[PDB]
Amino acid sequence: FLAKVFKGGVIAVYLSVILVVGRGLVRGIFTTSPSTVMFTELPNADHLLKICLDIYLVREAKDFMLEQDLFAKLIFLFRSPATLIEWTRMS
Amino acid sequence: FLAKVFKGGVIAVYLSVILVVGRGLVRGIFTTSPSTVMFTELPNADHLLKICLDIYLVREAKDFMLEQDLFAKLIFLFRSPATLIEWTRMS
Amino acid sequence: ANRGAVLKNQLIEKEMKEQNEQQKAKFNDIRRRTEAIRERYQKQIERGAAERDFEPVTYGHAKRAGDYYMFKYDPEQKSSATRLLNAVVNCIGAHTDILCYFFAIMTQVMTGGLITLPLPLMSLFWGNLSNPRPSKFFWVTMITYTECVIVIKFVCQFAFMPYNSITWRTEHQMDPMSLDKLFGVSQRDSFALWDIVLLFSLFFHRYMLRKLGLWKSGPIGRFIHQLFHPKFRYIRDLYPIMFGIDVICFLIMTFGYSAFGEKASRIPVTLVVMLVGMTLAIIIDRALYLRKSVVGKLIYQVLMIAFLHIWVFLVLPNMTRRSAISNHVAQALYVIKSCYFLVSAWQIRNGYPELCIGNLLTHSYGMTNMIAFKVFMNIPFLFELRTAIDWTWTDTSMPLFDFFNMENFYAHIFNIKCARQFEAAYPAPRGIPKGKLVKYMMGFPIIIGVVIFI
Amino acid sequence: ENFYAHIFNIKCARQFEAAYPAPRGIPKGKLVKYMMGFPIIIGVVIFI
Amino acid sequence: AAERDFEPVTYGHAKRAGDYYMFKYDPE
Repeated sequence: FLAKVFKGGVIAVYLSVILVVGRGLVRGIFTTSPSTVMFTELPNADHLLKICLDIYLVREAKDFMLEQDLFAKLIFLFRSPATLIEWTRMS
Repeated sequence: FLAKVFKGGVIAVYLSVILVVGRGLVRGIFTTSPSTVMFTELPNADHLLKICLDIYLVREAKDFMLEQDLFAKLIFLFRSPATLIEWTRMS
Repeated sequence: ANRGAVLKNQLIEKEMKEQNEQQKAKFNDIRRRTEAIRERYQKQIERGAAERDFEPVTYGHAKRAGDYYMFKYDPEQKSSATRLLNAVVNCIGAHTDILCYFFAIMTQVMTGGLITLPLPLMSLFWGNLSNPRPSKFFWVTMITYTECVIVIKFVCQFAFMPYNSITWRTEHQMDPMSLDKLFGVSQRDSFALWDIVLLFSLFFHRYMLRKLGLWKSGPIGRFIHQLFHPKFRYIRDLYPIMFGIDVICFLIMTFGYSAFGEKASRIPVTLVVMLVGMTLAIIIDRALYLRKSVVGKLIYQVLMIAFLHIWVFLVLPNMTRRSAISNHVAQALYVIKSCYFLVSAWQIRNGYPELCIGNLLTHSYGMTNMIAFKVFMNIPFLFELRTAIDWTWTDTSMPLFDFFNMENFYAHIFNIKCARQFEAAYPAPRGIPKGKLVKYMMGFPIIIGVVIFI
Repeated sequence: ENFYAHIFNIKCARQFEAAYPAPRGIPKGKLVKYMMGFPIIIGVVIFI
Repeated sequence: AAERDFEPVTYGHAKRAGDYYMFKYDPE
């Protein structure tokens, strides 16, 4: 079944798929951008996990008034990096 | 026209295209990275819009000397997050 | 000593009693915890009342009310084999009731027809849903119908029946809806065993209840009232078991496709239509569990079981042109779904728990939880569907995209916490250079895989 | 140009949010949830 | 020495010991 239009054919699609797999799949999951490292390298996530569990609990307890306030608190914590690093300090 | 090489064929490309569409297209517009929320959740963009309109106006008025300074001001505003949140405060 | 069982009743009303106490605690802590944080908030707005600007009125202004002031505080005889034997004996003794139902289901599966069908119908309609220990007449009527069906099968298994002759069997060996096959009685040249097993298990259950001493206006309304309002009830959550069962049901459903067809190379449109029906059933079950609707779940179970029985035992052989006996894939499908029906009926009978959870993937922070969460997130079109069904069938105070953002934030935080816990579990040396063996068996696989892929 | 695009999009979203007020912490109604949830699930199932 | 918290023992605690105190000097 050879000679299936071998005019720069299967080799081109092979190179294209190799390039797209190398650039998109393995590269993205293998290394991290310098913007991400500031979020990934938190030394202690106990406080953030406690806040998220607390907002889940207050949502469950049918107290939607405080859920919005806790979400705003989390948004502000994730916005300002100084407050994030201060809040994430170990012990 | 069946049996068009059904040796793990059409199902493989179908799974691959489903996976690539799910990972790339829908997921990206579906959720947001924690790095992006720092910029998307500005409560008041009036000042930034005014600065950009002013730099457009000064470029139109043939005053390229101040356009570079305004661009530097915008770059510094987008660099430091504390100045950004301070400048973006409501009212 | 037949009296000596009624004393058990007292410990029963003690058992629920103590768990009721836990329920009280499981409430009281919440009624403190919530108000506790409220007090903290009441402190913060009092501390920085001269710094905040603007008053949050709308929800958009509420999301963006964060400021520095609210963060200005510090965050602070005896053998193991004997034990297993005793456990399994106790489990069998306490679960003969469901063992009999399983045996009836199996003897329906491998004696397919309209002669045994009343046994699964009664088992999965009357006794299974009967909250207060189904009465004696229930067992007696399955007894009577059991000897009736076995005697009928034996007398119809004689050789002078017209359908038992060789010529008739040869002429009607490929028709999936023949008279004998429809009635459920045929040659059965191998053996008939599981009917005997079911009958003897049912007699053993009768003997066990006799030893225990429980053998001795609008009846349907009374039954419904007893089912909905039991004087004794427990609090258990079994939704993950149902999810596992119906996911493996989906897996065996989609992996075996030729069994539901027949050339037979073309995949029929019926396959995809039933497949979409199964997906809709999964979504409906999730919605009913999330909304805590007992009546809706009961109606859904009744309609689903009736539809499945009619479908499998009437119309599937019509499409597939194969006998129901020789359709082992459908047999396993029916057995698994019947087990799911048993679990769901148990859940309906014992009611719904008052307190749910966030997800059964974040209660513990270990390697297993990390792997399960990673594989759950990596597969596409799974996180999105669940995160939409949440906020589609639950009450919150945030829009859809905000719910998505909150779920993503929780996922990231849980992943970081679990990674930190794993790192703490396995200590690292004090700046000692990495060993050669770990470097070797973490470096060679990567290079080998890359070269192989290229 | 990219910065102006982002800023204009944020401003227009803020203006749209201000145009349609939101309730004071009231839980979302059932109807908006229904015709914002069913279309997404139906579309996802159809796509799959 | 009066500002730092915790003592780095394992590798994870050493990699994330960054604080402001050691950046309080001119680069030249």
